[PDB]
Amino acid sequence: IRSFPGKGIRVWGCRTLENTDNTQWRYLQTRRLVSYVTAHLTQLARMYVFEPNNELTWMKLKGQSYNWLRQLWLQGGLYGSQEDEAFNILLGVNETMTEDDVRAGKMIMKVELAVLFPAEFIEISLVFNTQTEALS
Amino acid sequence: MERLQPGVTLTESIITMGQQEIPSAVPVFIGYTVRYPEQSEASVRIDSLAEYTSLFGDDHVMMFAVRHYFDNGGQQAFVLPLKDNMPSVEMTTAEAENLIAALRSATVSEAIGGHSQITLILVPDMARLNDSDIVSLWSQGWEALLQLSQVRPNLFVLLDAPDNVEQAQKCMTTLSSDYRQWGAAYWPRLETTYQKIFQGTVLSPTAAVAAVIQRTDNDAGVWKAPANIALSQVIRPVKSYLQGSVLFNSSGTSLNVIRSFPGKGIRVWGCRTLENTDNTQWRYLQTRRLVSYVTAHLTQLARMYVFEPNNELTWMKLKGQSYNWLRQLWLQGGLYGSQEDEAFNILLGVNETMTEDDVRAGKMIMKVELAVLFPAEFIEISLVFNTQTEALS
Amino acid sequence: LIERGLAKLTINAYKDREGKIRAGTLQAMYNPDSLQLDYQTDYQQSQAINSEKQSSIYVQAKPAGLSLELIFDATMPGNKTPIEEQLMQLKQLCSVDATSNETRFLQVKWGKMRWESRGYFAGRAKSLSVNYTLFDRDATPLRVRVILALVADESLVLQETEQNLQSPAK
Amino acid sequence: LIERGLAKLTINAYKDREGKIRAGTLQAMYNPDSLQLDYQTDYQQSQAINSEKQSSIYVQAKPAGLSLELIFDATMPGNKTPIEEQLMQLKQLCSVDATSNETRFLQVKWGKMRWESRGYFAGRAKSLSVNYTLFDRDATPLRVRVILALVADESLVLQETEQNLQSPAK
Amino acid sequence: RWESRGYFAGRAKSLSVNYTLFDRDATPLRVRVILALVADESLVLQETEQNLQSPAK
Amino acid sequence: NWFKMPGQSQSTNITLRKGVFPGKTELFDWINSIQLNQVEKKDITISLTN
Amino acid sequence: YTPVVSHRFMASFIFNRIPDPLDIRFQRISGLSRELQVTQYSEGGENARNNYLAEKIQHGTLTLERGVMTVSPLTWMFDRVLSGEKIAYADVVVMLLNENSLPLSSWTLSNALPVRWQTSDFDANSNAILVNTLELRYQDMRWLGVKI
Amino acid sequence: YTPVVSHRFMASFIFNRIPDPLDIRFQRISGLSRELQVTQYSEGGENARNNYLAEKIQHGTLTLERGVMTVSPLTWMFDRVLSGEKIAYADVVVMLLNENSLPLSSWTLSNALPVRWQTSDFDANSNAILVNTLELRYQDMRWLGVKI
Amino acid sequence: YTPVVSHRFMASFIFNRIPDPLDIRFQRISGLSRELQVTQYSEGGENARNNYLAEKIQHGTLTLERGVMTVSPLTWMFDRVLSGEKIAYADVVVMLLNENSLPLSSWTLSNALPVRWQTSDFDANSNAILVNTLELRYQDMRWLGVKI
Amino acid sequence: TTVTSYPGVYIEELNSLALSVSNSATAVPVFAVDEQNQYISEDNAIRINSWMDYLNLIGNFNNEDKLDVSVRAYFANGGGYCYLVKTTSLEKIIPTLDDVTLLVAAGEDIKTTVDVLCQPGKGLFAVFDGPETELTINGAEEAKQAYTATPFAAVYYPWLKADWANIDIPPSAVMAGVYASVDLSRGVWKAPANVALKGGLEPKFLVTDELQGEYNTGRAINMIRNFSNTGTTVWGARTLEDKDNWRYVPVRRLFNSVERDIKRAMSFAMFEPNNQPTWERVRAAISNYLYSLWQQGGLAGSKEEDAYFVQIGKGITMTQEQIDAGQMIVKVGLAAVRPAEFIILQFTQDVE
Repeated sequence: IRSFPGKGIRVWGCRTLENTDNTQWRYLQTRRLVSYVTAHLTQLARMYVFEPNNELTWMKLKGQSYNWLRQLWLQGGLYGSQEDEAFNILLGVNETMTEDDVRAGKMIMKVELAVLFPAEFIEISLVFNTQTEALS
Repeated sequence: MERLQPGVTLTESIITMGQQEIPSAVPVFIGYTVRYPEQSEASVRIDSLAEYTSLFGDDHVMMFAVRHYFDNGGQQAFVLPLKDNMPSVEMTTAEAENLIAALRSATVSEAIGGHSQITLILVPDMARLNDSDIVSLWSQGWEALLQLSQVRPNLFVLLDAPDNVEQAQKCMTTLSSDYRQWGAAYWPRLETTYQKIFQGTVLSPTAAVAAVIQRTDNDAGVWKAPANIALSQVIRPVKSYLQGSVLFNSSGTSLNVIRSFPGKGIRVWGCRTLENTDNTQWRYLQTRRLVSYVTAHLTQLARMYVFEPNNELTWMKLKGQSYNWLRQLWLQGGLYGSQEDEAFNILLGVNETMTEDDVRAGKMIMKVELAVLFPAEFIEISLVFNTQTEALS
Repeated sequence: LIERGLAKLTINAYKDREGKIRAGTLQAMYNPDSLQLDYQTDYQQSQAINSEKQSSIYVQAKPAGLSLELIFDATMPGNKTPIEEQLMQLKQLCSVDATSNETRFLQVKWGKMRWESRGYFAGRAKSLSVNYTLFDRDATPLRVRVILALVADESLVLQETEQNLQSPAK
Repeated sequence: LIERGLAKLTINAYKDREGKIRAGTLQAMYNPDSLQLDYQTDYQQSQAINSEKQSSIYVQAKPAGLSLELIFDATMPGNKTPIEEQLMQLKQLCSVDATSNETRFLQVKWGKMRWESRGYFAGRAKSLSVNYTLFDRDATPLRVRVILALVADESLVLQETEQNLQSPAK
Repeated sequence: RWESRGYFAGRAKSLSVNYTLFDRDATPLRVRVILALVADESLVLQETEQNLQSPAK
Repeated sequence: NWFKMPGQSQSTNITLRKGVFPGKTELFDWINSIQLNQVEKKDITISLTN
Repeated sequence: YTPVVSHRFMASFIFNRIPDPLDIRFQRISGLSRELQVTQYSEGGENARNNYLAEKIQHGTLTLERGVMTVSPLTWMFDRVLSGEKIAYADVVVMLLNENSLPLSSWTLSNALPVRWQTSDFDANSNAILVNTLELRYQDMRWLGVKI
Repeated sequence: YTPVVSHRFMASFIFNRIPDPLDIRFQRISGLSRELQVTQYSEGGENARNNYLAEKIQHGTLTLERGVMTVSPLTWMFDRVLSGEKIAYADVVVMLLNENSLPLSSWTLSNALPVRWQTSDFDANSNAILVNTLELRYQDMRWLGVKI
Repeated sequence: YTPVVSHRFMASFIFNRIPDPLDIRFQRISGLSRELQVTQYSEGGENARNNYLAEKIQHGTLTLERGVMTVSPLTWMFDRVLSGEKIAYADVVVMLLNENSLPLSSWTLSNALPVRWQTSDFDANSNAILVNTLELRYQDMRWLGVKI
Repeated sequence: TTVTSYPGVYIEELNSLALSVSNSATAVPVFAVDEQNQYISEDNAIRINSWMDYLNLIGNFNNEDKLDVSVRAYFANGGGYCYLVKTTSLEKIIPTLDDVTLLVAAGEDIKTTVDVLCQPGKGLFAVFDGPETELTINGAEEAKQAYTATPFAAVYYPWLKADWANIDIPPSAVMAGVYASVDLSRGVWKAPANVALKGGLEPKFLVTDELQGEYNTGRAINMIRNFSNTGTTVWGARTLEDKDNWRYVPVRRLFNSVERDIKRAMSFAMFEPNNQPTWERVRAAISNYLYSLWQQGGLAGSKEEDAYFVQIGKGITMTQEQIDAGQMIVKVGLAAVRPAEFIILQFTQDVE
């Protein structure tokens, strides 16, 4: 927590306790975003527990969660230039689950999602460029 | 100034400029470097000088050609280094043969012919033998270079002319290669503004012309001639302009000259290939580069349906896609026609170009004819007096 | 390129011309559809008894004028900020500042839109036109169509140093 | 929230600017559809022979202007108050008060509509435009479309204390 | 030819940019400028049109 | 000039008739096999014999 | 569940809170539509999805025709308002009917103003019933019951 | 490959992220169109080929009618918004169906605002089902699956 | 000589100079019209014969519908441009066919911008193929071959 | 896999499964498996229906194994269910296995097996790899004769490299995906060259055109190489034999895709009374298969009588001594399409 003159007392740093061996939950906002999309996909997946587990109720789950993750992506939340670069979900009977996991009564949804970086270091370079003025 | 804590810490490392990626004009610099550290590839792509100096050493003649190429406006380039030793301050005749024998070698011919992105080649190290070389040694280097531009379709060679005027006229006449239209020679060596303003370093001219070939490709296309455009970091041609007025020959082989206009800068003056005009069609540099631009963009259309059934259907998909592209090049001011049947014509049928056995052998024969334009290098004023035809109102 | 999200219009009011004191911000609910910038220059034509040469002299370059419209809403289920809160925030930018006895200096900016080589549009509000429609039966307005009209008042210490790089002394 | 009922437009005429004497009220039959508030500020651009800096000074902030239309009716079976009674009540608010030799000060208010941080719109009537249509054959009018145009005249003891909370002495 | 000149020599009297259709990065993708010029021609050109129209000799 | 060309091929529906038999139920389980969009399409060969 | 048929209906009128049970026989009734008016607002960089803003609700217009019959308190109401005497309101209760002549759902149409009244044309050449295409504009509609 | 038929479909509604599985029986659904608006700009000496400039995308309007049934959470939603109580959004999932009642493709219609609601007319002279032509405006459409 | 029939045709697309040979099966194609716009100028004492002044050429709009099939590189192109991702051009080659499946004449439609895309409506009451009425605006047309 | 106790939602993570979509086609690659692999038993052929079913078998993915990077590049491109057979028992299991249309040398040497396995009577078309070292114009006679000259095999030289793998990726992995992705899209008769490679696959060695001019003649070696316009792509459609009957793989692969679908189209004729009404029921079961193949553009020609012919009958093709031996001899002919390998472009300068 730093004291800037003229600018107040400020929080300086958004880091979790972490030893970075290729870790993905390095910043505080990445851990809180990925736990925000678990706790709002469980609220969508709770709505049709005890449903017939056919091919119909997966397309109502693959459709409602794709429509919410795109709604989070179009708020500037998921680091993508197109929607197939930001996130992806898969639910099919030959993609995520086996034939026994349907018999056991479980759905397996595989949500992958990209996140953003917080811009904590800034590096100025200061190069001189009368080389390329190129005689008008 | 705390460099590990989060904040704004300025660095000395130079990051790259946003490249524009001009596809049809990109050079190689094949020369001796001092470092040679790259161990993965054959010929590597550089973007800036500060990237080059970390990657190929410092203080050599090939660096000042790259440094002058990035000043005139070029933005991407390849460097294929020669693996031998860097020469002395002056080139001995025992060592100058070691360069031209390395230019005929397949070690540098496979790196150019395998990469298929380069559209023109150049040696900035040929002007290193301009002092104490001894005339035919220059022609032995040009015949090596023009042969090197035959390994694959789209290649051109910008090449240095000797500064001595008697040596230039002899190497123009006694060249005698059958591939002369792929080259172009720019005569005087430029005295750039790099040290050793008082004694500026004398430099090859072709490193600056490859940037203005790339610069006129960005805006006015390949069909525009690269002459009459200003050069950035040069003080003067080291030879006078009036001394080289015998280098241009309208009937023989003409050599491009670099002129100094007062108030208007140092300019390239002349867009001619090495050519002896016996009804030749590849006389100007822009005609050779336009017709090789429409081969290397019709092969990209004809590659898309190799291994297709070779019936009457897949010819009309080839006669339609190439007619639609050549018309798109004609409506940019590229092909000299008042109507589209005057500019170009293509034919593909089974009774027009190919025989019945060439379908059985599995080949298509497309016949593309195309007209080109002329560069307006001479202008003739007539000045006639015309109160004869005022005709009493 | 990096991300995909809406940049929204923000109007920052400053008490001074240079941009040092801050008076408050206002982010737009929905962005304007169109932005119209109008420039104008006055030329007077020189009259002379002797000659008939057509030569018009330069008198003055009138400042730029940006004209944007906004809409504010509270009917929809997505938005819950009331329009009394936002229209009080907007009129406090087109307002006579009691510190300096003038109006405040606005800086409209959004995204990568350069307003002819400035990241912001520095200027003050020349007009403002609220058009309330569709009230609730509690008489809270649920739709408001503001039309802003600004005129360019740029800082002087910025314009002092553009003249020096264009025509230097040495 | 608490209840569900129409808030209706009321115009209270005061004889003085501060709002202490009352001159009479008028509640609207049907509310206006739309309310248009128009602000305006005058800026003069400084001309100078030496420099070419674009800098427009501040001259005056013109007062606000509210423009609403009303309708009065007696055709329908629900309403029975005659329009001669209501148009006499409305013209007595846009009227030269014989006590103060000026017009009267109106305060338009309805519901939770803040007119940019005031619960009322204090100002006097600048125009008034009655458009009688659809008379009975007794020549009693049964439809009347008034267009009011007000201009803002706010109290001075309110505006004295907004300057002190914005720029205090200590 | 702009009535016997290859160019239209003059200065800009007005200019009216009308931005429409921004990206959501707020980069504009369509702009409709309206230029209004007024003719300011050179004087050494107009000095010699009078001499060929009404010569001294 | 009265040009005549044959155009579109017209549809074919054949009608083949059979008495019912006490155990054999063969034509019904073909008209019962159809759910919404597809049947198991077969091919018919008719041939005059010895 | 299972849908209902559209040829059992009765419509009774309420003249100044006095019901009118003589006039329930009608040939057809227009079917009651209401619509929320919508202003589309396109904005800014969002040029890939629309954005619709709600507005006031626009109720339909109720037409209902019957064969011309003996004069009734319904006909004396339309003749009173369309001869310029009195502009009065009348509430309409339109209900579906069951098989046992019980109502399924009813629409109450408060303060319906009688707008127009049109008979069919006479013609000597064809045989048809003279009908009374009479059309009235309501200002609110309150659906009531089961099976809407 | 081979085309599909257009008489197996179901449409389910999502009222505030709570699904509505009671209201999947519909007579017809309008078919989903979207259109890129185009401003043609003709210019200069190019008077032999057009030049079209893209603009915002204009989504269609989804109409869907059903026989009138017992009152349901779909009907309580339209009646709530078209009586001026609450302007609320509802997401629609329209899917094709296979022979085994599996979905081929589904269209998710995010934030669809219920615009209008119209019943068929009563008439004593003809026998037909009372239908509910109810039409709602969506602001985005995200196609999902195989066989679009 | 003798005329040709209008029920053999194929249309192939060119996505960024990469041909698309999966999508040649179409139900119908709109037929290609172009029109020279004409300004009539009547003048002076010449009031017995018209005088037409030429103007720019106005090309038609190409509509083409197909049964809805498995998702293809054609469908991924329209979905990419009508979801606001990328405004890209696609060249269309529409050709007639002979009896031996040889092309008679072909129309190359350079830089055709995909404008709209509309499916047929679902309805439970009638049996028909779901079609994809998809319509795209081209900016030049270069007829090529024999028998135009 | 987590055990389930309470009815609800479980938020358990599983990093980097590298998940691919399940695909359905008709091309079934027998994958040769090196003997040092542990999750295979010999004299057994396990079946892999999707990438999740292989990943269920091995547990977790590592880029060291020559098989693990092989089946990822297969399911990234074409998919379809594949049979993982160990090499030392591959000669017993492939004649056992039905649904075998192409035998993939994953990263192993099968040249001794294909000589006894691939026969004219069978229905296989093996594919194996070129050398993993660089080969030049000078070594064109040495590595060309390292393979046999059977017309039932194709060789792809440049081994692949990908960003997700460490060992080089053998090209018969991806070329079984390409054979299964092209047969679904363009049919069997189109050449499996001139198609892109998905999954981020890149060739190890750059190939020139003057290098490929020597490996296309005789015992041809097809090659993949990247171009400026599209990226990496397959650039060969020649089998090993250089006679005009079986020179191109689309000819050999169509005749192999015909026979596997004729012999299941008229498999009803087994143990039927061998007289004349069995024969015309056989010639009609073939003829409206070949007509349905004719209309899709699979055969060359313009009529149905230049396209194919089915001729059976007593004395036409079978003798009387062939009747009481229990033999029905059927003669069927086809006329497939040949691809256009070369396109030459003649550049006149003077337009008439």
